[PDB]
Amino acid sequence: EAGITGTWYNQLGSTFIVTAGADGALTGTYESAVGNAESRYVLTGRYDSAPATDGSGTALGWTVAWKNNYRNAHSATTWSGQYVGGAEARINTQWLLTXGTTEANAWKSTLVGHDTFTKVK
Amino acid sequence: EAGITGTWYNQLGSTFIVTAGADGALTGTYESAVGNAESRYVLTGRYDSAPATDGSGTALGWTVAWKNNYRNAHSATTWSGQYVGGAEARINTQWLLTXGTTEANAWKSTLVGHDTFTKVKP
Ligand SMILES: O=C(O)CCCC[C@@H]1SC[C@@H]2NC(=O)N[C@@H]21
Ligand SMILES: O=C(O)CCCC[C@@H]1SC[C@@H]2NC(=O)N[C@@H]21
Repeated sequence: EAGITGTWYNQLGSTFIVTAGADGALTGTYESAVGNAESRYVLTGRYDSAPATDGSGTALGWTVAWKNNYRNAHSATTWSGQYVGGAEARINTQWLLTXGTTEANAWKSTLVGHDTFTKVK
Repeated sequence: EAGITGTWYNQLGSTFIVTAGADGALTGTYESAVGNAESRYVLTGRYDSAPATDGSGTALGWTVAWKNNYRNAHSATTWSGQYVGGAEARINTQWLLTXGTTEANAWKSTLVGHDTFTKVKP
């Protein structure tokens, strides 16, 4: 899926590089502009490979665990969202970032936010 | 890693079958007991393959897009959470289910909830 496949940036200046496979897979790398992160992290996810043709977005999501060969934040973010095609293509998401915690600190394990991604072209 | 790998069930009786690669990959299938869903769906995700040394949980997350050979709900769920090992291992998660919508209806595109998984068969 050519629509989704490519390089994307969000409002924070973070970079998402993705390939959308015919079987519904998302694969690529994510670089965050912020937080306890440096360089590129592996991402994996899924997308609706037979969307409605109806002026609806394409549902998708992906996960980054924030461990690479440079740093380990002991945390993972999932972005859940939809892809909106056309000339000014966007991925509108909400996200959940969970950090590994003790049982006593589990109530404060999870941040929530929203990122909007613009495709670079 | 052996602890996350296995067959889990949540409070709804959904079945989450997963394998944790040495490297950080999660790969498996998900069968939901509820919603616009039947049979198994492909899932992939990631987890911290070197968790902290202080008895913290293991951060992890995965996605399912709700299309398989039977059905397509035009929606995707991501679970974000942590694995907590020991005697009664648990994966405690919060999730976001986004349905494809018009931009008009984008405000009402995303459900949020919370699932807890154990390896006890319903
Ligand atoms: O600090 C961490 O634990 C890891 C980096 C987190 C960066 C987050 S993920 C959601 C939000 N979107 C971004 O592009 N960066 C932040
Ligand atoms: O109805 C849909 O669009 C697809 C199925 C959604 C099932 C959800 S995912 C979150 C929650 N946890 C489950 O095990 N089932 C529901």
